Amino acid sequence: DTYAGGQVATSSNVGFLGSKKFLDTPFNTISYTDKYIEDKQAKDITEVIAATDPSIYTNGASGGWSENYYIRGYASSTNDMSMNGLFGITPFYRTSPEMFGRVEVLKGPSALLNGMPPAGSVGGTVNLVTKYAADEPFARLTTTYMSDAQFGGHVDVGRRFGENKEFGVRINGMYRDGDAAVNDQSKESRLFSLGLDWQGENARVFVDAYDALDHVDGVTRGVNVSTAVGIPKPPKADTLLSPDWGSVETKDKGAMIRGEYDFSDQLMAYAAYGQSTTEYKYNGASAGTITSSTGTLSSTLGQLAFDVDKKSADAGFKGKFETGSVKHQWVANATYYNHTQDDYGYRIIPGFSDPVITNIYDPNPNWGPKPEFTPPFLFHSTLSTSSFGLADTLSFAQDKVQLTLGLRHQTVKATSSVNTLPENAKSATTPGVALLIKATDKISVYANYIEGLTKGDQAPATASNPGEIFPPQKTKQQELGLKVDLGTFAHTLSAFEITKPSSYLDPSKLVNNLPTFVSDGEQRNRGIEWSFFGSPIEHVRLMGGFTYLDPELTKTKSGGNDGHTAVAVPKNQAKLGAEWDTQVAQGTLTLSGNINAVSKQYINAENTLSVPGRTLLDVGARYSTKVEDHPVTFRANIYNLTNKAYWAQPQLTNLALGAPRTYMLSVSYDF
Amino acid sequence: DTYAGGQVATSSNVGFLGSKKFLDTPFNTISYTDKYIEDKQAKDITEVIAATDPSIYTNGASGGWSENYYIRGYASSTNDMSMNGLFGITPFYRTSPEMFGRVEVLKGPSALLNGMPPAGSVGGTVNLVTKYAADEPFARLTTTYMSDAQFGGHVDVGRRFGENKEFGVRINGMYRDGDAAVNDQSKESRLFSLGLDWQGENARVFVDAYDALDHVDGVTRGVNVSTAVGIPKPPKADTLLSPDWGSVETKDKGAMIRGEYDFSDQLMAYAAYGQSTTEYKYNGASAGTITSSTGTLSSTLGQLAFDVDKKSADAGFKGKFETGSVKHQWVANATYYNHTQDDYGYRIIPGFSDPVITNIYDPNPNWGPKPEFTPPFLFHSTLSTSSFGLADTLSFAQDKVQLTLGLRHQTVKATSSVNTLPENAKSATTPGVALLIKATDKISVYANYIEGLTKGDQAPATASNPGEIFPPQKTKQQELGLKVDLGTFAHTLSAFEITKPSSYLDPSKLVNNLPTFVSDGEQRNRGIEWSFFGSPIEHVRLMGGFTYLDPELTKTKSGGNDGHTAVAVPKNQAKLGAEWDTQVAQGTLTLSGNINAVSKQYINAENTLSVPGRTLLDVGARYSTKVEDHPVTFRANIYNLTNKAYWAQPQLTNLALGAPRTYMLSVSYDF
Amino acid sequence: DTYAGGQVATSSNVGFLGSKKFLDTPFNTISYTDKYIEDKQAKDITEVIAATDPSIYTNGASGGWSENYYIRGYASSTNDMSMNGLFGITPFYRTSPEMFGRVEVLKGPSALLNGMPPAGSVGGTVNLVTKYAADEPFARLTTTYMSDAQFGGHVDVGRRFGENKEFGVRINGMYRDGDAAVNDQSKESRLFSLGLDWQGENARVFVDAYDALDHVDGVTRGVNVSTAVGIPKPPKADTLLSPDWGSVETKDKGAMIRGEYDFSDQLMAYAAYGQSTTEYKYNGASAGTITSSTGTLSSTLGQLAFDVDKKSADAGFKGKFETGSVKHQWVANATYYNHTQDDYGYRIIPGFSDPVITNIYDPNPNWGPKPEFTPPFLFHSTLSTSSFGLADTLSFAQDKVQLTLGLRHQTVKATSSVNTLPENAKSATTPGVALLIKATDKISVYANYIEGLTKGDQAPATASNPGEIFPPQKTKQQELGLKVDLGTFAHTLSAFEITKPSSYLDPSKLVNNLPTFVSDGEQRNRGIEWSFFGSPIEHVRLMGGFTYLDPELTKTKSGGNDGHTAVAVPKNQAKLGAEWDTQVAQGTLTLSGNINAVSKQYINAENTLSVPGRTLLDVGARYSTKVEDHPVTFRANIYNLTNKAYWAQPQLTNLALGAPRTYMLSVSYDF
Repeated sequence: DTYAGGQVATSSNVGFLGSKKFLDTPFNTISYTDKYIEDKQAKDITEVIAATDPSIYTNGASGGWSENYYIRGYASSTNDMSMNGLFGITPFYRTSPEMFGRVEVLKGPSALLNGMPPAGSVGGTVNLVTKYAADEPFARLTTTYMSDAQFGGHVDVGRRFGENKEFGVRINGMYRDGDAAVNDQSKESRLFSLGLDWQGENARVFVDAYDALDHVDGVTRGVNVSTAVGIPKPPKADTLLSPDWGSVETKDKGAMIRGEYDFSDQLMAYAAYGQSTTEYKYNGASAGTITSSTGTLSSTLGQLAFDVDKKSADAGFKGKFETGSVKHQWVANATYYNHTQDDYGYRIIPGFSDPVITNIYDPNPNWGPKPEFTPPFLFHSTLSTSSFGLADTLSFAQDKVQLTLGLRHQTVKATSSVNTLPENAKSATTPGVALLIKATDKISVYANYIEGLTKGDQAPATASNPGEIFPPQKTKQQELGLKVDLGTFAHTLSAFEITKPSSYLDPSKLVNNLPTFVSDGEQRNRGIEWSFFGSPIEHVRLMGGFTYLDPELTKTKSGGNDGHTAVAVPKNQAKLGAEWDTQVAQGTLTLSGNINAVSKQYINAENTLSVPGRTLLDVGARYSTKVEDHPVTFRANIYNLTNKAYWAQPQLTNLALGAPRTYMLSVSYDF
Repeated sequence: DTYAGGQVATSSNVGFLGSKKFLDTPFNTISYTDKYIEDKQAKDITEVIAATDPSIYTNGASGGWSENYYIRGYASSTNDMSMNGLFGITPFYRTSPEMFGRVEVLKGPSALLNGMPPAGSVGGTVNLVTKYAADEPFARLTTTYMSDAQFGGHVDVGRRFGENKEFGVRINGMYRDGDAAVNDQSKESRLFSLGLDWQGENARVFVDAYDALDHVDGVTRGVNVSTAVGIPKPPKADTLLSPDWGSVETKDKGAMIRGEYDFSDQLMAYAAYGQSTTEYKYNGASAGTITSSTGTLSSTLGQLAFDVDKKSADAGFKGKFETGSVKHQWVANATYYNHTQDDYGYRIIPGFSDPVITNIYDPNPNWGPKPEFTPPFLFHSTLSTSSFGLADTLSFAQDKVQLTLGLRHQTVKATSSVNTLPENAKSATTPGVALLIKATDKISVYANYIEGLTKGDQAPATASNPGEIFPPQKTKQQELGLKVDLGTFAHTLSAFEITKPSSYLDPSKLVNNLPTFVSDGEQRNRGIEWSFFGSPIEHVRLMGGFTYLDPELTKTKSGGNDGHTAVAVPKNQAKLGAEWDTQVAQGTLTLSGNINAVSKQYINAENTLSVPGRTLLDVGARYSTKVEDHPVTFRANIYNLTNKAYWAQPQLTNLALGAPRTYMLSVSYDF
Repeated sequence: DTYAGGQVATSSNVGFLGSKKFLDTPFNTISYTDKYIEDKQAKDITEVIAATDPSIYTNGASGGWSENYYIRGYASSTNDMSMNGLFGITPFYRTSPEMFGRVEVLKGPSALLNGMPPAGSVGGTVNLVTKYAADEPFARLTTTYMSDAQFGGHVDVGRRFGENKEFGVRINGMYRDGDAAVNDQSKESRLFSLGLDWQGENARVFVDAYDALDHVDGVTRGVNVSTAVGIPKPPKADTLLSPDWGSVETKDKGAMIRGEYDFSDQLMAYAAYGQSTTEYKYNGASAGTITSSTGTLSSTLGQLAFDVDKKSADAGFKGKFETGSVKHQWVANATYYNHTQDDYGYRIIPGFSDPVITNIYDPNPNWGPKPEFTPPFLFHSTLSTSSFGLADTLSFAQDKVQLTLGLRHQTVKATSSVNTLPENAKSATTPGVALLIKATDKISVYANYIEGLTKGDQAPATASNPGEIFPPQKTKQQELGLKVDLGTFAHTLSAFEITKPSSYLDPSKLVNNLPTFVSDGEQRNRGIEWSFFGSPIEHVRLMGGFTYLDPELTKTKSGGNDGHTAVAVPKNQAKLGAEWDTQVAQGTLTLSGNINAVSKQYINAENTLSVPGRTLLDVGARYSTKVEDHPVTFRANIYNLTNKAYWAQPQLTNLALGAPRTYMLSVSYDF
């Protein structure tokens, strides 16, 4: 199932259409292997999916309170990742990748395929495929270092049981802690995971469970800027511009079960259920504001905690039949997601309401005393979603022409203990259509129309349409593409247009002489993408590509920012990762390099503040051998080799510094 | 005509004496190949000629408004380079070397050979030999990167035409743009060149034309220091100490034609004609001054633009005959150069006359707003030069003794539309003599006497001799040397004394109670040079040397600085470039290193300010292979790999920082 | 005598017990070869012994006025090294290792074996074994570079003479000079050494002499901190926090002779005599004090010079006898050491009495003018020590059980020309016992009890017991260990407890209503050490280990700091140095890496100030080949490759910055 090079897989999960090969998939998809994850020494999902993919963008900060990435120029929430196709299971804000065999990306919205995930983001879907036991007993220990002083280890063990190895047990354990590459920042991660499976004659069961901890001392919050003051030059890249005493901690625990039942070679049922809990806590700056061009920083302090309990389910049937010369491959499913949440916080900490005044260039800032962590209860909230979907792929000529049609009906309801307005469920129906034509055994041409959904907002009691809750809001994509598999090297070329609506109270629009809450806002992202992966020549691997994006705010409240460029994202990206192997003694030496080049980004929707493009370099070396026939692999990587200091836009604040030059070492041994 | 290693050629153009071999040339000469240029990833001529040559010195700044180098301890102006032996064609201030097959240096003055080039510099002559089409059709594409974010490409394509391939067309095109290695500095270069030739039975014609752009944003101008304040420690090497908004742009366009006609095997005529235009624009600091030992910098702003139209010609006869046992090879020529120029500028920019105050160590200097570029017309100027030269080389004893004798008459006139003083042409006659003895077929001993000319200065209205224009001023060299070609490795050892006059207003010589303008000043440069090139053992290349230079101010105004050491140049240099090849899979891996070690330099003629010596290291790797039988070469270079911060003296200001650690990558493919 | 890998030897000198093998030595011992020394490009003894040994700690500053290291958590003075077993010969404060064949370490105190060395330090003994002529004539030249601009060379030549090569001459000469890796620091070293030997039938003579110079401009003195102000973040690693004009120079000259006479195979005599002189001069800061969290530094200036003339001797007998099945090997000796010293200095320099005020973060501090060096004579002083010792090693059960017993009687007297208090000799008697069991041919278990001695302090005139001189003070060790020699790889596991007394004025213990001077203080170091060396698989070398140390202040003045952790030393260390060889062309390429990880250290005995742990990385490459059958080796090393900035505790002041990233190159050629 692995492509030449061993770092990319040949198939991925296409939502409820299930597993499909590269040349059969009328969507821009990529699937990274666990070998790739270990080769990058990836510490989070971003470090897997953003490194070579020009359609993914991260601000690249070290030690933030979550991962942050865009796909096709739109936010793709960490909340919205799937685990083996099921949403609401994965860690809330950051995921260390040790428990995954594959990390899959499907670019653009996918409501027909996947329904509406909990945060309603539309950029793309990240699907994490868990590890299960291979046939041969397996035990691998890996030790890790990351500068300045973060040490860790990871154990991965598998074995199968029973007369026909019908049972599997796969366990991963990981711990790392210590000072990171940013001053006064330390990063602690912990994971324990279990992947269990039973393979029956007609039936199969897969069970996954994990317990995770993510903790950052000296967490990065980022800083705000104004047009009056402007953006000063970035301090050196290892500067921490949030309180040294600030910290974030997230505990995630999840479990899921999937069953499959083969009625025949033409019909199968499946059911999946899962639950997870998240406990988040944050004590630190709510925002730092740069109040002078000389680097004065005024930081207000805040505290936040929330606890959320999630449950999710997805069940259905898949079948196939041939009528005349036409093959039908169909799927029908029903999905459910529910969460209950409690929020706690201080906007103003009692006794700590004065801002802390520092300077961003000070080598020795005084962040003052740490406020005790005691945020009071604010409100209880719930979210409930359900869907049911149907799709059919009609094919002829041995699958060389494939037309997919489907619909999904989606419902959503939200509640909050402090909302006084009506709370009602709302629904929408979302279609999709895709066409794929195989020009040759190597070339597929495809097109799709598909939507993304986002929970509707609620009009205030003051509106002409008072208290109206909008139905799920449709993001719309059209895409045309071309895929070429030359054998050991593969290309994808695609062009897309995606429109995403937004809602606001508009006093320019009266009904009954009252302001109307409208869904009249729009962002439109047009893009063209050329990407590639594999081995173009023997002993060489290349992954990367080029994108041009036009992310336009086409319609904004009062028209003030109409035609402006969306914030945060660059219009242009070029990424290339290369590896070259040489046989030396009794093993393989690999040298690697990465270049990541982006153009400028706007910091505000007025487009009066921006930060420039930047190009980052990475280099690495790997040595793979056997010691007494035991596989051993040594890895060394330097990220941000030039130690470029740059501003980029995180969530919730205007700017954060990009990660500094970072050294990583690992050694693995197979018992 | 390539020496072992492929990086140095075995002959060069010895002004109007034409092409001569290494062991037949009674001057210290070196010629670099286009292979060497590509191997260094040279971006300008300095990066070719300074890297390994201990008789050439550069201050080594990144993104200056021109190149800056000394030869034998005297300035050698960028204005004074020749193209295929003709002056006034090459780019005015910086030349990217993609259109040249050779870059040739002749060390020391050469007025007999070359006449007086436009800026009257005397250190040495740099001759750029253009590319013409080889017999086999040729196409090479190269992609380039230079840190942080400069990307570019270069196409080189040649083909010959006609039944006997008597016509050739060679085209180069190059573009690169983006952030350089210095903070807030970006470099843009563009070149399009055409090399055309026709080879007849008794005649030959060569045509060359190019269009070039050089543009730097965040141009480095340098800073001034005083004895009262002193020289502070250098900021980190990637600091820009000129306005971040400052920029320079030079557009150069040139064309030349050379024709030769063979009357017989004993007589030939030749003629060369060319023209060029330069359009220069600068908006930035005119100088920074360090006004405190805390690092306070006061930067006055200025603007300059000039447009210059140049024409140039060189025509003559060459012949040979024998008288008894003596062979004669003689040449007679006439040369002409004319330019017209318009200057525009502000010494004091309206609204920007106050200097911008920063600190050299600040990470966030405030350079203020960028002034609009509207410099008014100042004056029209012209420069005209002409010469008539004669030389004969007499050969005795089967060409083992070669005596060259010659003289040249040189005229020069300058005008300015705002000069009120008389304008008159002035002339001088400059002789030369050189003797070469071939001790063996491998060993040559040589001596020369030769001069360099510089336009005479004009006495100011305040002098006893007001408005007097001095004739062209004679720099005088005597040299003794030894050359040894061992086969695949060669040595040169030479010793020289060069005296250069200077003119000034002298209050110690009163005539009618007024100071007299005199041509009494002198600098005397004495030196010893040992250098070498080639392959001293299999799979190794080695090029470099050692120099000692004693650049003394022997006569100065009022005797105040008599016996002091000249500014800017080091007394000691040691340079070594090494390469080592080894077979790796199906290709050749080359590892390279360079060291460049110099001693201290004085910053003022009083010798009360100095900067220390520094040692710079470079490393590189190259991999040459084939992909489907197409030659491919990968190149990686790190210059200033330790990222040493150092001051050195540029033109017009006292100090500028040396270039920081800089990464360069390239990939070439032959079609 | 060399272990697998060539970097460690299989035996070492165990004080007067003489040469013993690894598995026969009931002490934790290691001996490094001259090959290891050249492989590290070690510039001093610290760079040999601390790199991989987790029981040795250095603060790691560049260009201090001496080396500074701890063994088993106690100071081990540079003054206390032996040369071929003799104390008082080696350079006083820093030793460049070019003249040594072996650098041996014995961990923990060793008074029975070694007596009391001149500074009375107890952490361990470093024994430097000089080079003598091998049988085959030898001549090696090595050139060196160290960043930024330090160049040097080293010649090593040997030849033997006489019909049976019974005479040997071995000469080393080394010079290096230039700018080092710290800002405004330059390092000059010089050495000339001679090793002569005569091998007779029943007698042998060895003579050694050397003349050395160590000079640092921009010497690092370190800085003081208070609890009121605290420890600010370290400036960048290449910062010099002492005067740029400050300098230190030490000249050391030494010579020794050793003679042996074999009366029979059961009895031998030996005698060793030596002398040395040291001339020390220091002009610079006496201390800098950090007086604000903004980085304000107040430096007082001082001058010190001292001259010391040393003489030393060690003579005895060794023999063997048997009592039944028990073999006896015994030794008896007498030792002597005397020095005379003159001290000169200013505590307050006339004209320079005001402190110099700088800031630690200033890139351009103003250190003011350099005071002339004229320190006046202060006082004459002397130190005299003598001992007599006896030991027997009883070997039972075919040498599988080896019991060593002995005692030594030690005397010491000090004088000073400005002391008015009484001056009297004092004595002590010190036992030692060690047991070694060879469990197999590969495995040894051992235990020891042994002491270290330090000259007693003298009670001040203010005490109840004024002028009382305490006898030599007993440091006491118990140790248990395990050694395993697997063949080409070896392990040591040891545990120790060492108590060291200290003396102070106790205000709680009144005699005649006055405080009493007592020898009641104690530090107790408990530790566990796991270390290893050799070649665990072909083409790989690995050296390093892990230690846990508990250095507790068990008894302190007034009980104030009882139970606190001792200053300066970390509780945890992990070190690993690895090398990997592969054939490239006609030679061997070695890649090397080192990691050095330590935990936090306390800065004061109150344990209210500390500095964090740090982890340092080093890398290197070596290429060994032949050119025309002459051995040539190229070496490249980068130390502190991440350029980590850290504080650690030097001698006499609270803090000093660790050495920055440092580049080293060398090339050797064998004639």
